[PDB]
Amino acid sequence: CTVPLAPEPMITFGFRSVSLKLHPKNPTYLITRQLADEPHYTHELISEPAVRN
Amino acid sequence: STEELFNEYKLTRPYMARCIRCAVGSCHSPIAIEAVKSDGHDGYVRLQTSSQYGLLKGRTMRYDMHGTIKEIPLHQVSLYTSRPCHIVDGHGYFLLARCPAGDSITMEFKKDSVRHSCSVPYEVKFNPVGRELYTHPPEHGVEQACQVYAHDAQ
Amino acid sequence: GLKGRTMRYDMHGTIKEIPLHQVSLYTSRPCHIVDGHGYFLLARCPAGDSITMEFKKDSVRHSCSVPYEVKFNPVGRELYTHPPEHGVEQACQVYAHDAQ
Amino acid sequence: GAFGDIQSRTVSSSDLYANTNLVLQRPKAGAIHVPYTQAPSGFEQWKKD
Amino acid sequence: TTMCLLANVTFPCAQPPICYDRKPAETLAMLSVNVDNPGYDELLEAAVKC
Repeated sequence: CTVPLAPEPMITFGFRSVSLKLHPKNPTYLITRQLADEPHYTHELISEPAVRN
Repeated sequence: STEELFNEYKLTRPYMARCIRCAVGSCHSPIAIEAVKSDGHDGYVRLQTSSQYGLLKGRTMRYDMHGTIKEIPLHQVSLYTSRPCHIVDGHGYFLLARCPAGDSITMEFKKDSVRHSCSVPYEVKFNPVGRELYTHPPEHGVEQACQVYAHDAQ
Repeated sequence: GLKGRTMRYDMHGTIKEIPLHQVSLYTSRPCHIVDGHGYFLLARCPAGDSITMEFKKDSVRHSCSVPYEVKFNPVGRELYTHPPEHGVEQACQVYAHDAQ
Repeated sequence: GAFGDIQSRTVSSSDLYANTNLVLQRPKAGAIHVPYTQAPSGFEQWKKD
Repeated sequence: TTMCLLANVTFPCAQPPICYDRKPAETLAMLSVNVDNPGYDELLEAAVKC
């Protein structure tokens, strides 16, 4: 099945920080996790333009 | 090779069952609906009706009408959940449509001046693939694995 | 109803008629006309924001949309959109199909 | 995705500034079309805000 | 190998003695008894056609 493809996020870098400007066309899951012993994952449904630091 | 698959519904007949929402009220319908299975992704449902499809003859519905089994072509049969659907194929008691989501399913055909219908309160649902929740499938994008109803009657 | 199932409309002063099964209306999804008597039609409809009654006499399509809310009212303490195949019977109040 | 992703100096300037995050994608096997992905219009999102 | 039944007859399931186009009710009553069967698909496909 053909699935859509969200716009490219606009990644801004800082000292030990990543910002993300996210303009979705239709609602889209952003799933983050750290690569350590505590992953601290974040399953979020973003439907609007939103900045995630 | 399709006829050895098909020949088992020669053993059977259509029948008249009870539909609670006919064209006027509650009646006994030639096209009563047993189940609507929509567990695949891109909007393909699988009706099971009180009629038969394909009897060989190409795109036709076969239905019982007070004893005397009749038939009509399959482009004369329309159905809709909320928007109008699109019939793909039929084989025996089963039909493969392509419906959008909605909280009921209505099948109807039209005779010379008599309109027949059946509406049942069965939730028809749409299922995206992957982590973007589209309502209509797109025009382009990355290819992904899915699980849809097969078109053939194998 | 003026003949069994027909509708009788004015057309620029002169009066015409068609059979009632060529009149269609819909709120959000299509409706089903039950009967009619005089100026009053009886239908069966899902909920919507408006009603568009339409027919087509020649290759000229007549319509009228008015922004009147149609609402579907369930009976009982359990809220449905299409009535079930089975259950129990409670006292309800619907428009009477006759004309008395 | 914000206000002023399209910037024309006057109404009939014939020189516009476009920063719309347009990215081209690969077409489907057996299809002649141009697929693309871009951030949606910021004038519409500004009208929504 | 699996032998089906119509009477006290262990006939080969791929070659039944009757077909539906010549016997309307006898083939249905033939398939009535061999329902619980690993070899029902073969008897099915050989039972409608000849």
